[PDB]
Amino acid sequence: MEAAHSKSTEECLAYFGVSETTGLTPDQVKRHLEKYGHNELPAEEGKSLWELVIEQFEDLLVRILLLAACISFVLAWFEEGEETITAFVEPFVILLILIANAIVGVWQERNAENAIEALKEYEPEMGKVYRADRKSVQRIKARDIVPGDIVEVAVGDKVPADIRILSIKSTTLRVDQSILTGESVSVIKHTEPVPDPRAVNQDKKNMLFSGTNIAAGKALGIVATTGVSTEIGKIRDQMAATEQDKTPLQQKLDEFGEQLSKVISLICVAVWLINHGGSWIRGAIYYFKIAVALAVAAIPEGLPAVITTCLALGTRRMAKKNAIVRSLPSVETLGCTSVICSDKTGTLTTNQMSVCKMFIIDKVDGDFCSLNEFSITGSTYAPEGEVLKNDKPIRSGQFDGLVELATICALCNDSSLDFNETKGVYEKVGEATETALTTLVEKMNVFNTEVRNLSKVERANACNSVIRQLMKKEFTLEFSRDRKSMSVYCSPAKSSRAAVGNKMFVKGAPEGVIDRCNYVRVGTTRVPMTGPVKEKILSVIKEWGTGRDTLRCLALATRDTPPKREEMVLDDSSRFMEYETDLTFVGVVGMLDPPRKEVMGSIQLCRDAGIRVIMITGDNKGTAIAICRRIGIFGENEEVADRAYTGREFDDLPLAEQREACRRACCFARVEPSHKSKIVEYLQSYDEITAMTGDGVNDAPALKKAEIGIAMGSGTAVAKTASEMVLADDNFSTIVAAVEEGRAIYNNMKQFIRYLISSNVGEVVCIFLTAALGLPEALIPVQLLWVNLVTDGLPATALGFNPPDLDIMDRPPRSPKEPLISGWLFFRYMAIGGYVGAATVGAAAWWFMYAEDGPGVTYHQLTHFMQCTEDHPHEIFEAPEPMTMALSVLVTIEMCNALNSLSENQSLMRMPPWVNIWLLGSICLSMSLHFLILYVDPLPMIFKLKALDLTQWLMVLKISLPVIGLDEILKFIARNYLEG
Ligand SMILES: Nc1ncnc2c1ncn2[C@@H]1O[C@H](COP(=O)(O)OP(=O)(O)O)[C@@H](O)[C@H]1O
Ligand SMILES: CC(=O)C1=C(O)N2[C@H](C1=O)[C@H]1c3c[nH]c4cccc(c34)C[C@H]1C2(C)C
Ligand SMILES: [Mg+2]
Repeated sequence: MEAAHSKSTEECLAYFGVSETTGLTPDQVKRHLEKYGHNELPAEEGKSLWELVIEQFEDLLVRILLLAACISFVLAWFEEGEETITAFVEPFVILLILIANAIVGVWQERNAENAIEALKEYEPEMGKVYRADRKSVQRIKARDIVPGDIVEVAVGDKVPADIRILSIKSTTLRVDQSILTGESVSVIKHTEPVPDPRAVNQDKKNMLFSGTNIAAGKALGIVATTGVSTEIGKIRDQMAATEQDKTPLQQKLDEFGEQLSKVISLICVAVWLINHGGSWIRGAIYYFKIAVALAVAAIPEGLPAVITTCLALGTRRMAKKNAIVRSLPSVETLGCTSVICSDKTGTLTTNQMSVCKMFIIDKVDGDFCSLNEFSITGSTYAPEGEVLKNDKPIRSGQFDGLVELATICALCNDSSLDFNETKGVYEKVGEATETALTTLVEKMNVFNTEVRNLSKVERANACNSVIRQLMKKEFTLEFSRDRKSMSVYCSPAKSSRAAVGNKMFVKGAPEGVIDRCNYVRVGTTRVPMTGPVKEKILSVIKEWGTGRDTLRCLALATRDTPPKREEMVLDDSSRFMEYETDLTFVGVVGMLDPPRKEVMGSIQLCRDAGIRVIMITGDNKGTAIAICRRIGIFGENEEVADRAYTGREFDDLPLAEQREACRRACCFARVEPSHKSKIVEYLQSYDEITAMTGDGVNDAPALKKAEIGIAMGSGTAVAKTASEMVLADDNFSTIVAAVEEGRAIYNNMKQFIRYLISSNVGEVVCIFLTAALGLPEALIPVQLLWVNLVTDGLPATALGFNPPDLDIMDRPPRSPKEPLISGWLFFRYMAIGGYVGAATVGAAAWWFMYAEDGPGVTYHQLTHFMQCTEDHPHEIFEAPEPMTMALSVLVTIEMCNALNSLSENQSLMRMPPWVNIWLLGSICLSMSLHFLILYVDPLPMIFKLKALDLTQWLMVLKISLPVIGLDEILKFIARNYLEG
């Protein structure tokens, strides 16, 4: 049953043909369970680190490296004999690596818990129903409860399903829908039908939401809906249907993979395009060495390990700045953040609400309507502060009107203060807005109660108490979005001066309350409310709220002559506004919820960063805007008409203009959680990367949709699980900082990503020469693997600690359509790639040509024959020394190219190699490995190498170093004829 809240208590039984006294017949429980299914959320879809591993190997490149491992096998020989121990490394090193590379995409690439699985921590196990086949309250497995059957909930219970309340047996009933909202304070319930068929949950006050807890009382009701069709069940169904897109990195790395696998099979047919006795088998085998060589030459097998290292090093780095980044990759996307929608309370502001202005009527004579208005001092909840009129401390109790102001402030209040012994400071107890009222009536001290001889704890609620002595609070009428007010019934006590009438003390939002006052209290007298009076009262409320004060105002009125105690139906919340009528305006208090000292700047920082900030709120559109200026969302005087909207305004627009309003929008007032999703959606229909804050399962669906969901340290459990980042301190600037860090982590990433790739293009062009010109392969797999995993590995990682630009936040957000290699940068790495493909080929065969200790046969047609079937023009071709000439050339150029990476366009002149202290330190450790694998004998025998002579080390530095020169030329040109 969908619109239960709106049907009568009798209409709900009539719909399920059930008796409140008896309950569901055991037959009905059968038909129903068949019609509506079980009261559960769909079971997990399932995962596992075996099919997760198998999901890595289907990728194109990890299919090629695995193909090369198949060929590395079909090249050696057959099944067992004896030993030439040495051999099977090339096929075992790759398969070793692949397992250790797939695995790194899991147990440090968290892909486990989802906010949808979290929603199985608020669906209960047991629930108490009254069916026909007993007489007692049979407690059953929640999973078997069904739409229609009667249910019992009592204090402490988790509500099992969505339930239209039938009768409240206890005095009152108090639910705790914190899970949904997040606002600790419980809510009163009733049984009258909420007649509006499309009422929001906040207005469904005769309903219990499966997942919620009864925080007091005890009631019975009929199950309206279960399983996926409850309100919490429907949030689950929204997050279920969310297509989670990959990051801008994971996406252009994916089309890099496709381009790389396509280029390999393009060269493996291009080598073919350029290409006595025996048989057909050695010919086939040959081309299969260069294919495998080409395989390892273009794949940067290091990348993953390097990336992960940077990400895991960034996580710990943002955690120090209070930003808890959960999803690993989120650190790169954190850099492209285009827009930020934040909540106001608690993020932009400090939720330390305090009163600091207030007024009552002074005198009214015809048109004369004068106001008597004071100011209060003190930001904290501490009773420490003073009241000043005309900017000069006055004694609050000397003004009759101020007495009433504080009377209502204390009696129409459901909160309090408490002194904390540990922290040594006061604590709020209840609602921040109300507690501020409680602190006010203290500061005021309208009766001059001795309060300086009390102690911290005793004085906190001192004056309040003295006032709770004067009047007795019988019952009270809860606030409701509907009438926007609340009131308490009060009666006299001891030798006072009240009689013939009790009093209702109303306290709500200004517009509402005032429109319900026919009388004004001027002192202790009273006079009829008039236009000129009302217009004053409003004029100032508007001033304070939409001023540079940005105050939230409360009207305070009393019903002097209230209805008889036996005249109000206290269980009909709809009639609460009627009882709150014929009121008398007493005065207005206005309070502040200060914006974080930090945020002002943080906001400016986003201005220069080119990132948009949207503020969601609860303040009225007027004060919503007024806070926006004061934090700098808008200029102090500029236009904003079509820039800020309210809940209903935005709903009154058709989709086209809603979508439109979203790229120019900056502020939303009085919104439903339902909008946050619509807004995220819209923002994306503009290819905008969106950071979005929220808490409560209510906002879980939007924290999933937003590229960056953000929760709060103090936030609800589920809300966190829904987000990708959590502010451990709740600060708005904690977002801003993380976005800059993400900006710096990606900038440094773009570098080492191109570095490790730069090598691969050179490694290939090298093996393309040793095949196109038919020489002996200057470099083999097992060597390259070491270079790409370790040799370039340490420098590439150390390139992640580069100093970030000083204008890093002074440039607009980087697009997701930005390619990491494009323009002049393509020609700069096809030169560097076309230079290494020659330098590793030059200096190596140079050992076959111009060498001293090696067989120097200049132009000995190494191209003509590597068959030696003839031996007419004349195993040293399989010598270790020449391979050691190519390898040492690579390794050294790499370390040079590492230095050529520290910046994109700054000369090594302008950008000194000794800025990145950890890039130098890495090169040092990179070379001490190149030497290690040459004279710790097991190694150079395995790599097929042998230590070069001191004359064989200078040739390298003659043919290597000149790259730093070729590079600089490209830097100062893209600097001076490619700018404008
Ligand atoms: N959709 C709405 N319609 C009317 N009043 C609302 C609505 N949403 C919120 N409010 C009121 O505005 C107040 C301020 O809300 P906000 O500034 O977002 O902080 P919070 O929502 O955490 O209270 C809320 O306490 C609530 O009383
Ligand atoms: C088995 C396993 O998990 C994996 C791997 O073993 N890898 C990556 C990979 O995902 C490969 C890869 C996919 N896409 C790209 C782009 C650029 C570079 C690489 C890759 C390297 C590949 C490798 C071998 C590191
Ligand atoms: Mg909030």
